[PDB]
Amino acid sequence: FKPRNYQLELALPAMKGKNTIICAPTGCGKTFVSLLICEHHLKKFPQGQKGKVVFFANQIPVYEQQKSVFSKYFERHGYRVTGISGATAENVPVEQIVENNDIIILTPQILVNNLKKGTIPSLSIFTLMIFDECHNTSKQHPYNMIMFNYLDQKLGGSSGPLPQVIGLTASVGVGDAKNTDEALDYICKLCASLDASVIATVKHNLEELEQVVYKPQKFFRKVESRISDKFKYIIAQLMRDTESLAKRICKDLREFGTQKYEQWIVTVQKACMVFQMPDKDEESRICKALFLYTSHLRKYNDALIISEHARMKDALDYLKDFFSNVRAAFDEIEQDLTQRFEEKLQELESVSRDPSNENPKLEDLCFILQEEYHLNPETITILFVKTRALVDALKNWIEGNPKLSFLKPGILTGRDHNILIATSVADEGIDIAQCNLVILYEYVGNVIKMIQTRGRGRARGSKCFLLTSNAGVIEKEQINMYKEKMMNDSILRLQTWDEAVFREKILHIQTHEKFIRDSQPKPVPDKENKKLLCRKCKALACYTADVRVIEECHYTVLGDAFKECFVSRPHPKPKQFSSFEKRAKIFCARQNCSHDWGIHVKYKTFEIPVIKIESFVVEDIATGVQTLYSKWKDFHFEKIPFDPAE
Amino acid sequence: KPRNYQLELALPAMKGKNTIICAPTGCGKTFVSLLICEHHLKKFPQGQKGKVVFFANQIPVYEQQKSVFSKYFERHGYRVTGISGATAENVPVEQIVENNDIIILTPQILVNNLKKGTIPSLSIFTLMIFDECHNTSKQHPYNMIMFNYLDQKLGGSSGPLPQVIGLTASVGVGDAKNTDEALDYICKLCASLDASVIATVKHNLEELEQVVYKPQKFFRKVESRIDKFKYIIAQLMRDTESLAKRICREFGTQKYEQWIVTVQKACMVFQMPDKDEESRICKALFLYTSHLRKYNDALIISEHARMKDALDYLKDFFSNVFDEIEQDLTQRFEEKLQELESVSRDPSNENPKLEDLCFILQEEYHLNPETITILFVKTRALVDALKNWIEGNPKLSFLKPGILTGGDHNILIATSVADEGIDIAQCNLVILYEYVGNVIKMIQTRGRGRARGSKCFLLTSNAGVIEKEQINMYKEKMMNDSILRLQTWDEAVFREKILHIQTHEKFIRDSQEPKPVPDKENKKLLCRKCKALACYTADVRVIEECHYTVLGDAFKECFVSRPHPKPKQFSSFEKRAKIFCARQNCSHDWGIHVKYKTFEIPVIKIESFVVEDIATVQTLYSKWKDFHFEKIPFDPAE
Amino acid sequence: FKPRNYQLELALPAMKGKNTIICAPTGCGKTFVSLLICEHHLKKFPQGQKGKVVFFANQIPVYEQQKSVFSKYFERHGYRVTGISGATAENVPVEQIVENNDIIILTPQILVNNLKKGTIPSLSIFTLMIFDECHNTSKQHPYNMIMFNYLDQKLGGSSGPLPQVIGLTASVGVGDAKNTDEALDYICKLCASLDASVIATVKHNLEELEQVVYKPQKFFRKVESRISDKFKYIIAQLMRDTESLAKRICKDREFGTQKYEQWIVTVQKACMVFQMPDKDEESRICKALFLYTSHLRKYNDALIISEHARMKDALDYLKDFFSNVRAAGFDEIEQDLTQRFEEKLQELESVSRDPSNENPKLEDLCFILQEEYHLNPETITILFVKTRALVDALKNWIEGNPKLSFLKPGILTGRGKASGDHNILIATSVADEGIDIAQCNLVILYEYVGNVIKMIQTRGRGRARGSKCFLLTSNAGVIEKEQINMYKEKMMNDSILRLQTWDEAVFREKILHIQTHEKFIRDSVPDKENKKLLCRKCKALACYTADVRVIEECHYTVLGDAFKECFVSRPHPKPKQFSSFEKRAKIFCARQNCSHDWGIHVKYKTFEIPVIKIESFVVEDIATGVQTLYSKWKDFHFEKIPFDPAE
RNA sequence: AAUAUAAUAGUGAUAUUAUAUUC
RNA sequence: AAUAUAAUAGUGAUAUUAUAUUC
Ligand SMILES: *O[C@H]1[C@@H](O)[C@H](n2cnc3c(=O)[nH]c(N)nc32)O[C@@H]1COP(=O)(O)OP(=O)(O)OP(=O)(O)O
Ligand SMILES: *O[C@H]1[C@@H](O)[C@H](n2cnc3c(=O)[nH]c(N)nc32)O[C@@H]1COP(=O)(O)OP(=O)(O)OP(=O)(O)O
Ligand SMILES: [Mg+2]
Ligand SMILES: [Mg+2]
Ligand SMILES: [Mg+2]
Ligand SMILES: [Mg+2]
Ligand SMILES: [Zn+2]
Ligand SMILES: [Zn+2]
Ligand SMILES: [Zn+2]
Repeated sequence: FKPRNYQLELALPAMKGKNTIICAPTGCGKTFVSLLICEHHLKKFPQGQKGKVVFFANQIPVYEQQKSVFSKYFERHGYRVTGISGATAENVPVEQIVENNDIIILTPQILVNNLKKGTIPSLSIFTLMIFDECHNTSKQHPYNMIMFNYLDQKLGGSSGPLPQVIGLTASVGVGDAKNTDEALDYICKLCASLDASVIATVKHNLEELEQVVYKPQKFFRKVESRISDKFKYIIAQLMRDTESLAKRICKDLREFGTQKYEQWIVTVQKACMVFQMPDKDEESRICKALFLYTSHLRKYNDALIISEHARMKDALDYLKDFFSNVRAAFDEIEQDLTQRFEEKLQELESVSRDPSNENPKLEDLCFILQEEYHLNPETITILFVKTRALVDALKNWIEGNPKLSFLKPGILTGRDHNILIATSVADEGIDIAQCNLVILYEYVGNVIKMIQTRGRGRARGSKCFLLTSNAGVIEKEQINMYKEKMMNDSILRLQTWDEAVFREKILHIQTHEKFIRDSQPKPVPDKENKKLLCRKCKALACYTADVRVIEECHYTVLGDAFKECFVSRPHPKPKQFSSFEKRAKIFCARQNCSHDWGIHVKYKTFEIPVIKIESFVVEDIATGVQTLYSKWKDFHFEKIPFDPAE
Repeated sequence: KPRNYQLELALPAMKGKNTIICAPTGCGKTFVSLLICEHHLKKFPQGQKGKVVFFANQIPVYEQQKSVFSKYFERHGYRVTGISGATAENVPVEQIVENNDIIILTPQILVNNLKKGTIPSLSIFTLMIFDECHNTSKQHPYNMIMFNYLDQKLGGSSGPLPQVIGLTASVGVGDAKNTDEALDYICKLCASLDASVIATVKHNLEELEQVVYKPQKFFRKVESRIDKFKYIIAQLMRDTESLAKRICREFGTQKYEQWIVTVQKACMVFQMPDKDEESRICKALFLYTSHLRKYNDALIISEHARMKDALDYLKDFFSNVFDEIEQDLTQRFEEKLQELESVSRDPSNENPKLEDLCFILQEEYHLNPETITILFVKTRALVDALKNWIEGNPKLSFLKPGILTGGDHNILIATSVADEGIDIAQCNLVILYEYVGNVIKMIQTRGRGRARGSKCFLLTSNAGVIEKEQINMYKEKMMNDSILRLQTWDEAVFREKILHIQTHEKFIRDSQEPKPVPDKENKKLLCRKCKALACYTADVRVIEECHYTVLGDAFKECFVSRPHPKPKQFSSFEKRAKIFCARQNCSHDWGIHVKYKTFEIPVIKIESFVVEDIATVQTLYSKWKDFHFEKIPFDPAE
Repeated sequence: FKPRNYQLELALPAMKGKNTIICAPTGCGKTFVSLLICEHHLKKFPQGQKGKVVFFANQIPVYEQQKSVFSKYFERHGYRVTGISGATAENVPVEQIVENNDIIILTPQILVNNLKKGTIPSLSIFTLMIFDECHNTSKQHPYNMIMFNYLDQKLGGSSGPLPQVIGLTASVGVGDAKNTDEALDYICKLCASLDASVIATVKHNLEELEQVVYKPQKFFRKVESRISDKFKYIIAQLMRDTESLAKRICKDREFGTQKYEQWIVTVQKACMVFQMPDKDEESRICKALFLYTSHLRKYNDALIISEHARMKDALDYLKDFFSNVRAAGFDEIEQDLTQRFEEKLQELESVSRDPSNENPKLEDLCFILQEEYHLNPETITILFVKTRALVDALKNWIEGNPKLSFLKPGILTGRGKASGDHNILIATSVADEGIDIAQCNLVILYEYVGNVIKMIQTRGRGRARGSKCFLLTSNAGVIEKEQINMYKEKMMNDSILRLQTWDEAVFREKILHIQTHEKFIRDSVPDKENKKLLCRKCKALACYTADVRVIEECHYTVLGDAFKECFVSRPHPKPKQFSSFEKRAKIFCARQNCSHDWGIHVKYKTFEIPVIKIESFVVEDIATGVQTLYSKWKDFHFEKIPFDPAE
């Protein structure tokens, strides 16, 4: 092929064998850079020797793409390309697969798990490592675990040969740094994490690069929240009523429609779970009632937020679908609350259909769309929003707007079209259709994602609007821009340093961090038998004596006493994780409780339930004390390993 | 030598089309003008010759352009001349224009000469070039010239008209809230210059982008200081207001400034059967409102700068004054005095804005010690304030500040610069301190940042300023898109629309033209401060329809002459002295003393006088044009 | 994914575990059929068992395509996909690579070689085999070798489990059959070769299939040969004068035909064995004769080229030839011949610059292109010709023609010795279906003679409704060949539809019979005295058979520093790595700038060694003196000493 | 080096050339 | 003396102030 000069320039520090973090704008063709570095690396070895390259892709789509491209590129040169992902990782000779292939594409967790398991004895088997989106190397992220192994081998007493390390990123990030010095420290710490002595950027060839990747012009639209809202009043009345019904069965202990009230109502929901009675099949009644109350309050709050960021109709549809899910499941207070909702449904719908009441944010958004599509009818737009509810909401709003009829919206979420509505995309991901219009709707993110989003605006004349009713959002974007300045300046300063000095600084950052990392014990396990009841209906589910732990992670149940406590519905999203294969979802079997207990999976020969401690209440039969645990790791008792021999 | 995009910009003009040339500041528009003029002059046959006039709105640009054109076209058979305010008097401008091929002018010369009748028609020029043509609008001299032009075009004069070439970095969208309105405004501007073509760099854009780089803009939002100082001055405002209230909407805002000015007006129109008693009731209220005003300004300065700057402002004010109620006011000021001073030097209380500014300067100069910085502030008071602040800050010791108002210097503090102006030594750092301006000035300030890597910060605690700047950016988008649309139109249809707009505007312009009958009742001018008898309206003679003088030995009594702080020669006059009231150290500013021809005469402004009259009452007039009486022409015979 | 009904219909017999030959039109999307069959095959097994699929792609582009598609598709299902091609086949644990992967894409030669070595012990390791373009399974083709192994295991007493066999083709072919019954025999024999009991075709869903793949209309253009050859009139004089020069030294049929080519080749081979007591004189006259016959051959080629194309193209062919000759060096004979050619050059270029002489075939072709592009300017054309010389010829003819200016020609050939802007693609031929290229709504066959299979396969370029295919020829036989090929297609479809009606059991019995018969048929002294290897051109001593060593029972090298003085070398124009060898340079005869091609120079393991072909040499027995010529090293019979690194 | 297809010569095993592919 | 820009007040013409320029 025909590489651009800045690509050769970026690859040059790596082709000289130096561990290198390559920092270049999104969409500059880093793929061919990787191909160049890899080709040169593999061809440099004499006849009696051969190298082994490992490419780390953090996402399955990137995994498949890179595997495909590398395979098509290097097959002719006599280099075997393969890959190992979560799907193909089980019951396979991973060591042999690594050994028998020259280029191997991995998702990092495979290498982490296989290093920890011992199947891959050392990283010395690889002569080269490439980290895609290498800014992810930090904290507990798998990249950083791999690099922990690397640095432990390097700084350790007996150290074999180590692979060259090449990172790839659009932005290294400054962290929380408030000034260029702190930024410099963050960047140096990142370089220390990847053992990189060189940061490669485009300097000599800048004009060529700027003819390829163009920087989109960014505008900030500051609008105001709706002052016309009568919907919030009614829904607030409902919230007060339900609060009173919760205040009926309890005694005592800030604003409606905010995050703070969400925290409050969640914590309260937790509080109602620890309350106990001496006659406890009234507990099944009371705590279930309180659970339903707090849940409905939560949903109402969510509706208020949705109405704040979108149409009132979207909030009413949210609630309607919610109460639709309440039915087709005949509860208790549920019919009561449903009726109470239908009381105000007519008034609410009367308010939602009033054109005078419409959201000014959507008005301004519609304005932007209208103008830009009037000037350029061929415009491809991408619209980022915070939550999936907003995705569906703006989908329906665009489809239901006569003004926007020129739009043909589409959906992009987690787990033909003019405009694509999405939540967020981790890092760069696979290149999609170029968008000359990017709209950030109440969006807040870091500097890295800011720089990465520009990659959708690569063409000249691309535009990016940030639309919000909050000033904090805007100034967050601005401090992110300043952060970008600090980043570039700190990098430019580092590049002026002597390579040896930087190597040593990196060395002591590594050594210090390793001392700290080795400095960081074993908690005393309690053998007292507990009871696991339901967080909703407080019904007896398990005893901790019946609970076994599989692979130091998952928890299952043995006794047949549990088989009468649960029902099962076919899993909405069946998938196989590790050695487990998801089959069904598990719910409480008592009196339509239908609380989510966990999943039902196929493990080897056995088919067993797996439960989450997040879904249950802990009962100490000795002290009668009830407590709540978020993660199984925070629950300290005696966990008996799963034994197939029983 | 020529860069392609300059040829591209000059092409529509070279084809004889009236053209608005729109390109980024500092792309070398001068050579574009040179190309256009050269081709225009050399295109004529043997029996004919061209005459080009170049309008520069500012004297530095005037001199620069005159010099460059002179050096360039002397080689060829074309004579280059120029006429500015200094050389415009007692010279046959008609012959000067007639005897030269290229004439560089400040627009007021051509306006005045068109009215005077010395230049009968614009038909004498075959080419006109407006520098910073975005200024052609409203009552600006450019627009006056173009009013003459359009008056000839739409009329039955049927004389030949000059090709019109405008030059600007931004045409502006005006007040437009959307792309359609922007399109309307731009079409009206094209109509004002009678231009059928907007020339911008398109084919060669990538060549233009390696010359002029767009500096990165950051926005710094801080918070206001949290203020015992303000709390102290508040009572001075209150009790001074009580002193005013004894003889007869909050503090620190320009609203209160409006308030105090329009209080002072009413204090000037108060009247009484006696004479003396009002003289110093009005003197008292005058000084009360004045000192109140100065206190207000002091609070504002304390908000935008150090407390020491405000204290120095007040101290200088009280130093410039004396008596008795000045002694009272001063004494009351000396009571708080210190607690002012003691609060001021408390490091605790420092302005966060200045802290953030100092941070910015610190970082940028730490990374690049060779940095050149330019700092824009709203008022001269802030210029001096930040001057002393920079020179008085240990952290800023690397800074060697300088002053630019209306190497040896690392940072240059300025107020504002009209349009692009003459080229300066360019700053890789531009800081806008509480700056609010339009889209045009925004684009023009980029000219200081042409080098790659230049940065521009906008520092404010107001947060409405930020919104203003960003909607200005959106305005730029609207501008470029509207232009991009106009460029796609068919030229004929566009010329038709332009014609319609021209006729429309001329109809409205002719619709607005009054002239009330002059009141012959003899009037009386009093000093606005001390209400002293100053003049009779029958002593006032008018010189050249503009300047008003006074006769009689009686008026020579009433005013004192002091040498002018800034002597300057305007028109046929010469500023020498300054005129003040002679009463009881009132010394209100009445006007100036000038030398006109062989005469030494006083010139007064109606703005400093109040018009009382005998039969009936008083009124105030800001300008002489608003004051209607019988105005007797100045006769050299006394 | 949303599979079409006929794809499920085609995949259904295979999903039932039946060995199946899948016969469907080219471009119906057979890849999805393969994906369905493989997915079902892999997901059918219980927990304690797992399947292993092997896919056979005959060409590297298809190899990479299929590997990519299968990898992208089956990764999410938990099945590892890999491949082994010629490039990656060396110095790798093939057995482990096969064992550790669920789906393996392979070029058949890899499997044949690995079975022959014994690295892969049995075909029992695969539960499913898929042959792409399975009509190639016959004779000595690698597919058929694999199936020889398969059937040897089936008919033997090994009693090991065998994989399900699924073939894929657009046409099974009738072979040489003159009638339907014989066609039935051929098809049955093919089914016996693939051990297939079922032939799957689209029947119920045909109405759906015909809305995807459309049959292009075929037109037959029969034109006239050019009426008068001035060019051949004068060049027959150069052939006559050259064979008269040959007629001086000899002491011992139509021009412009293949008969003359055969004759001049046999003559050239006859001149190499002539011997004299004086060996240097012998070398002189043998070089002379070789050169004469060579120039004769080139002239003949020119005649043919100008028969099928412009006379300018033939003239330029000869000019290119003599350019190369001039580049070779100054030989007395070559200088002479070139001189006599240059004498007639003026007259010649005089005769092809005339517009009057343009051949009727190119005129008719020009008419076709003109009309079709007049009706549809967006037309994409593909032009098939027999030889690469004609590819260059028509390539230059198109852009050298003012009327054809709307055409943007392109070149498609082999490697060896709509939205884009190429409107027309000139090509020689493409093996089987190959990777799908841009759809051509115009297909021009210029003097093309194929078989029924290639005819059916070329329709895949015409899938769109309204596609057209012209057959333009002056021979008048070609028409008949294509027609009888159409009849062959009818015979094929009819015989297939007849076979589908049989009871499957009976068919299995007939198949077993044929297989056993074929196995019965299939199961049915070297000279030790030294020989000399002489140059076929200059008769110079190159090697002795005692110095020749045989590597891997295939390639032949030479030992000793003596041979290093007999040849020169220049870097290989097309460097290529075959097997364990890496091509470096070409070796030529070093004596008096003979420059005859002896072979190649390669890197084998640690060694840098020459490899020679017996085709370029003459074998002289030291004892008898008798000189002989040999086809390939296989037919040369002497005791061949294996290459020993320790020697 | 092997393989396939096509034309030509031969009754045919084959042979020559052309074309393509693979190792 | 004229003019332009910006902020504030007014629904607007305008008005005040700030800044800059020109004759
Ligand atoms: O005898 C042959 C053979 O030993 C060796 N050879 C050349 N190419 C190959 C190949 O692709 N595969 C195998 N197994 N063996 C090969 O070369 C000898 C003959 O040399 P050539 O002059 O014919 O080879 P060359 O490269 O010059 O021509 P070509 O291979 O392009 O056709
Ligand atoms: O009414 C004005 C006018 O008659 C005269 N005047 C002063 N400067 C100019 C000038 O630049 N151009 C013209 N045409 N006329 C001028 O003075 C009268 C007002 O006197 P001021 O006190 O306001 O002017 P002064 O010089 O004292 O102050 P400043 O103008 O520099 O700020
Ligand atoms: Mg990169
Ligand atoms: Mg090697
Ligand atoms: Mg992890
Ligand atoms: Mg202006
Ligand atoms: Zn329950
Ligand atoms: Zn006075
Ligand atoms: Zn030789």
